[PDB]
Amino acid sequence: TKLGVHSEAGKLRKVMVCSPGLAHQRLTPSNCDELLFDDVIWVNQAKRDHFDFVTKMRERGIDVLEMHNLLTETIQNPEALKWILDRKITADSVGLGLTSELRSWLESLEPRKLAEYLIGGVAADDLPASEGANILKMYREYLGHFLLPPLPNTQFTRDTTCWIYGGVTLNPMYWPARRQETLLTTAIYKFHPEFANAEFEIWYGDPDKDHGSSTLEGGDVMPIGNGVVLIGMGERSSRQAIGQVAQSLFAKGAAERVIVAGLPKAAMHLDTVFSFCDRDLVTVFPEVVKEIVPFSLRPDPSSPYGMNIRREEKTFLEVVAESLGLKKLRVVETGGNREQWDDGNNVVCLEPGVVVGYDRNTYTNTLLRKAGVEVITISASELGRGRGGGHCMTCPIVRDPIDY
Amino acid sequence: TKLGVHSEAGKLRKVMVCSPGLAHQRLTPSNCDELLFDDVIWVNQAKRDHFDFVTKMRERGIDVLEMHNLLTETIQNPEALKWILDRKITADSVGLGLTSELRSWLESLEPRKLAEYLIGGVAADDLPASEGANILKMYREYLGHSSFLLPPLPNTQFTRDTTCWIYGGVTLNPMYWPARRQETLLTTAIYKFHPEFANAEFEIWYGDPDKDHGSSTLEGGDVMPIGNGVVLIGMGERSSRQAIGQVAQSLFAKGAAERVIVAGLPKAAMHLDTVFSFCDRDLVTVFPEVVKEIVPFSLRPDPSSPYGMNIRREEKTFLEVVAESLGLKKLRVVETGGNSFEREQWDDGNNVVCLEPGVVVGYDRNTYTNTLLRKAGVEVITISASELGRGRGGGHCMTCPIVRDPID
Amino acid sequence: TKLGVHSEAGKLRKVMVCSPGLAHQRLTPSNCDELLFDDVIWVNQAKRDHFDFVTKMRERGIDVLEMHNLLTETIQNPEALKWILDRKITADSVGLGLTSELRSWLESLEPRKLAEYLIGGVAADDLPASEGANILKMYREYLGHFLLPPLPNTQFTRDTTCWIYGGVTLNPMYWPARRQETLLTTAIYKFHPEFANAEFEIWYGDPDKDHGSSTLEGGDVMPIGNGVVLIGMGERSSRQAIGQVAQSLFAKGAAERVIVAGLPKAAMHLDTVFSFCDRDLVTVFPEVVKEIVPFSLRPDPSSPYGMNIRREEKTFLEVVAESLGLKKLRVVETGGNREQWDDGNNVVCLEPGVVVGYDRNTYTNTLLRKAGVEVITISASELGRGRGGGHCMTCPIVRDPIDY
Amino acid sequence: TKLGVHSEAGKLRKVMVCSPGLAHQRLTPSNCDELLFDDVIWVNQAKRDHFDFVTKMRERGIDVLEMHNLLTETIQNPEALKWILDRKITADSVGLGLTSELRSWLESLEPRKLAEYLIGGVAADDLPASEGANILKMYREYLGHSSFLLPPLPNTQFTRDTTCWIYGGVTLNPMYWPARRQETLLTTAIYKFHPEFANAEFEIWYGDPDKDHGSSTLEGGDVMPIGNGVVLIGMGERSSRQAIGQVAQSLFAKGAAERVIVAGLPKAAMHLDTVFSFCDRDLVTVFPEVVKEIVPFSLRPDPSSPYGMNIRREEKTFLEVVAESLGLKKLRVVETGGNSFEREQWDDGNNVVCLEPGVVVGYDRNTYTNTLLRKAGVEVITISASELGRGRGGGHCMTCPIVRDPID
Repeated sequence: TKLGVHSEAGKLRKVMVCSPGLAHQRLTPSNCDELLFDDVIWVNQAKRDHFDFVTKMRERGIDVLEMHNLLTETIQNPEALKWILDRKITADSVGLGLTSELRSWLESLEPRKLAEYLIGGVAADDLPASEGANILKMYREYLGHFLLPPLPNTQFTRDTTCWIYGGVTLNPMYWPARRQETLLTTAIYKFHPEFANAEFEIWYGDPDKDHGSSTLEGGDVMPIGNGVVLIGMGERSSRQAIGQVAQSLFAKGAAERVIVAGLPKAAMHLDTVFSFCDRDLVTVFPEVVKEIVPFSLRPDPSSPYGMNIRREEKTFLEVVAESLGLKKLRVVETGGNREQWDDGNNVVCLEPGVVVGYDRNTYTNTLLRKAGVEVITISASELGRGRGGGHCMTCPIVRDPIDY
Repeated sequence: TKLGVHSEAGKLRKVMVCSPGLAHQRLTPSNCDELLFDDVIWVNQAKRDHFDFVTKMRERGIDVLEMHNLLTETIQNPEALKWILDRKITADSVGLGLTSELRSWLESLEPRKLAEYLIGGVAADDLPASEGANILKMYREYLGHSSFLLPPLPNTQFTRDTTCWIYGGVTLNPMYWPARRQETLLTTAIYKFHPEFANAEFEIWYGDPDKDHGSSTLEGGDVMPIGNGVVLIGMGERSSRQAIGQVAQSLFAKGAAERVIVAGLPKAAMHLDTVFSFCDRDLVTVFPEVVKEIVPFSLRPDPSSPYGMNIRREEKTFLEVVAESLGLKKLRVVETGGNSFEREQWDDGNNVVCLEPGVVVGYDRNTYTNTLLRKAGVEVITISASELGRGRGGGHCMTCPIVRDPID
Repeated sequence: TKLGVHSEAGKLRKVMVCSPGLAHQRLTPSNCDELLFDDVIWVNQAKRDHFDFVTKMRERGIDVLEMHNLLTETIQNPEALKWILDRKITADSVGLGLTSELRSWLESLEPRKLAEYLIGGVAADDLPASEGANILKMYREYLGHFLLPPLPNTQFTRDTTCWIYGGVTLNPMYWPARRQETLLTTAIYKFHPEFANAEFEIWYGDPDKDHGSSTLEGGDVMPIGNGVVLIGMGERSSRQAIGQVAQSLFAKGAAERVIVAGLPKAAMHLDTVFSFCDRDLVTVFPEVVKEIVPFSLRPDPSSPYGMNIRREEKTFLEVVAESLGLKKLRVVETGGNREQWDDGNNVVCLEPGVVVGYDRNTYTNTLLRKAGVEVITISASELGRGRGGGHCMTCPIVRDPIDY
Repeated sequence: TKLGVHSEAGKLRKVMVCSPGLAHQRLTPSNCDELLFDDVIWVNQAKRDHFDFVTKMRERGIDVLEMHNLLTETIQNPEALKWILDRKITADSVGLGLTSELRSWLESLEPRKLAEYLIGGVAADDLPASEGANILKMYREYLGHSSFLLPPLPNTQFTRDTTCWIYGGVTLNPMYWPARRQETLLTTAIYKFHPEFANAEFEIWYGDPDKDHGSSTLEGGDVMPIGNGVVLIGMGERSSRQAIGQVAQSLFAKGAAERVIVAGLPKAAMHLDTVFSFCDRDLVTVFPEVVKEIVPFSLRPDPSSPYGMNIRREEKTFLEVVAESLGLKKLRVVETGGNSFEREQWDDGNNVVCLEPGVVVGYDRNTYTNTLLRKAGVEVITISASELGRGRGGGHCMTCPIVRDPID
């Protein structure tokens, strides 16, 4: 069937993931912050753990797309490579004296190796002996100063693109360095076979424009069903983006309502404090969720900009309940800073009441089980060494609707 | 005389500064960091000190242009306002439901008031009452969201940051923080439509507000046309190799320079003018800790190269290199800053701005360095640092030389 | 009359202050944090500003005691010097190979110079040529590593000792390095003429004991009158200290009630968010004060520990109002992160409606004036370059009561 | 055999470790920092890995003492419990209105449970209901105050920190953070009343829980009795000259050492064992960046001195000095850590604990360093670092050698 995500809990048929790899190999305690990644991880173990995650979904018949594979195949079309390289390798990003050598060398590589470098970055050392490479090597040695920076956050495929019903967003990331990730995913959606001939809409976003203060991040976006879309507004998703995203969905009739979850204020996305596990069940970080201010945004013909907004009176949990035609949501609280502390938010639902979470979250997983949910677990030693879990590491593409 | 800056110590004939103002009135201990500014300052007092600074240069014959004055004049030209608002007010910057009412209110303001708002930002409260404006207030009240439709630009006070005149050409610098590009947009509008500039002859070496410069960044404090065909450019956290190379290549292309000395700063973000400053023909202040570690690189034009230049690491200290580049046996050097060290109190006397050889404007508080500067032969005019130097300020950061005579 | 502080707004007759000096001269951007001081200041200007502050109170007949003078005179009694030096110079603080030279040299100095070193610290460089001094000089040069550390916070005389009615507390400071300040002030209260023969009680504290988790800081303590004492409980004043302080005051009948202002949670003392200006007027940082939880602590004969505690129902501002027999307090709000922002809290009251504040706080000072208060101002360029104002820089010793 | 540690690589005969436990169950992202611990760990898994660590040493004949076991045994002695509670429960530490009920509840517990609480802390909730306990809950609820009557001591896991056996004598270290002195109090109680110790012969070189040590601080990770009469002691943010001098003077007074090499760490707090570790007679791991900058100082006893010792800065590298002090031409060296640098992934293999010459216990994750250690001749037994090494851990920090044979 047609590409599209119709809820948070419906049967998952196709999802995109990206395994840890070269990017993470380039991590050092000293370059972590600038690479916008929490810490250094045991790469090979992380790979085995991500593989076990991938294997567990596949064994239940889910089609799991891995970003490195998709990129490797996209890149085999001369036009797609050209499209990425034209944007990725310029004087402004690489430098005058390196664009030509860097591109010639990249272009000579085998498909899979080239894809690993596009995601894992390129160091002066990878280049064949050259003056340019040499000057860079000097700045590193003499000044402590990558031609192409590694993109360790690709592992979190939820961040950069969002499938909302019969369409996708190409999210204008908060940190400029992360726009490199949205660039490669866009190349995939543009040129790859799984996408090029498939019907779907591009609701918002474009790697070729600036967006300025308009920013959107995957963790904040959820098409919950019933023509509704939840979008968290906080440190990473701005009102400027959300409005344009809503106007676009409305203009095409793709949605009836967009519920803006206003987060109070440490950057956090909606999915790190709120997640679905079943038709009427959710985990929650009580501390934030009870302070969320819900705003309803609806299509309005008598308005210049074509929509109107209303702050909702009830709590966010009541607003979401009613929007799904539910009397109330069953809620499992987690996080908070009872053997020990744990934060079981951010699990990824495979189908109603079937979830994948982390092994460490024993208390919370026990509550989810007691609440009727089957919890499949994977190791978090390296994958969840910092932020995000299953939800963060998956980008749903085809997920069936649920109901009223 | 033709626009252009030909040294660091020559006679300053014309300069741009910008007085602290509405932008600073909006500072708060909690929005400080996000507005890239060190701390809340007493604005009315800052203004009085800024005016004393301006008055002390003007009194000496120097033409001193106030950015607020220039901008108020500029925006009286309809095409220039439009050019500015087309780029500053959009659905991406302001939101779909605020663009028209905000643009209409601005265009209905008196020139002076309009210019104060362009530099000082616009809060939801400043608009005439309305639906769109009420929701922003609600975001600020119920969520604690910043209420600025148009963010304030308190850093405008440091006119040195966004544009550098290098020998009769200027650079419209691509700042490190995207927010600060809003300053360059306004300074560029002035250089473009204002009488003092639109009709003058000069080159635009590098830069452009309509383009995204990616990883190519350049900040004023790092640029120094020391003369004798040479240009010093610091390379550290704020000025990247990617920018420096294109600036040089552009300068070489028109023969405006013979050499670019890349001052390689090791590693807290700091510009060259923050640890190194000229006071006279052969005299400089220095923060030893950083300077003794700067790695120098000579960048010269070279026809036998695909990209037109060559680069050579220098084996002698950065100080010996600057010396040799200016035809001197040795630079006289005054040490300052230290965070450790002989003397009554710690102080940092770097960043004075030179008015003429041996005449400098400095801060009243740096009593030690100021007297070591006097003993070394310099007349030091002082201004109050209580508010202006409440952080990384300095007379050098607060001035953008437009016309400065050469030396020798 | 007898030493003692009977309110926050009564006529101030005797106060102790301490001018900026050698301690501040030893400040560098790199040693500020470890010296527990906010920033480097223009010492000579700070001195002129502190002098202008001192002069303004004296001109209104207030007896202003300056710590350097008191110390200089105390130190002229052989027994007082010995008492301080025995505690200040030990193997554990100075090192085995330096105690003897350091003490001999200090002991040879003239009274005033010796007092300046006891407060301003001693550097290896001040010592006469020696091997010891030399090894220290080596560690500084070769390793970036003061014999006696400077005490730049002495300028804030309110921090270390508190006069509560007919007695004083010798506060067990939070940061161990600051206990050096309480040591010198205790020597003054013990041996100096102004204190040695004066009648007063030592309610709590002792520089010769440990106190562990018991900590108290001046900014949190206020004897407001009517037998009541307000004591803020937050990051710097602990329940362990407050209880012992209350039990002592009760045991001597020095107070009828102690109102614990419970501060929510960046360390803050009560006086930085709450201050008196007149019999019924106070400035306030609304953000904190409205969240303060008031607890009343009273003498109770039927209890093992001799007191009982009750959380109060009403706001803290209503609780304080009633405890003074006032219908309500008039309140001037300030701070908050209207030309510009300012935080006018922490002014020091000289008499009802007569206050000393900082020149920069124009908005707030204007409100205080409109509220009937005469505001004398001093420069804050260096004195209030960071925390505290007039209140923080004064330690009241004799202040008359006010009324019902 | 007599208690005492005579080298870093000799055969380990007896060691103390402490398993993660209740203390860690109380960790939270917001109380982490205040409890001086890097992050929240999965406690049950940490315990399983700790046990694998313990089991791997025991299986080799090593007597491994578990601090929880030792403490449970100790407190069965009435005089030892009293000694401990007299010092741990007071009006200053717990508050006037909680001392008696808290002391009574503790004394009513079963030994094992009591010991878990002494190391793991006590929350208001653990007490039988009462007035005093309810007010603490109220402080925690209405004010967000920590609810710990007795703070937890998650750092107990690093038995290396609080006490060092140096040649048949031990140091009861005065920690940098006052909170951590509560660990030393408990370890001292064990060394004092426990059978394995009360009756053994050994010296107490330095330290004492009943005294305030002012600015004199010493941390385990900095101490290393490398043998041949020599002792290495790192001097940086955690071990001060004031302590080091008295430790040396005490060692010299009884002739337990001929020399103390002060390893001067430049300048993030770090102990010597964190950047430098022995693996064999002549082999050490090293974090170059720090090691190449350590300034060595030799401290020898000297009768012609008022304070009994002399100090001399060494002109050769710290590595050449350690070499010469052990009768070697050169130490074989394996580099690790770097935060920059040739190899598949970054790792830091410092802090392995040696069981015998060339036999070491390390972490599974440090694959690069581990194989460079094997190529250099070392058998590397590995344990899981997911929870235990979730920060500054390491096998060396997790062991407090009691009996270790000399080498040569």
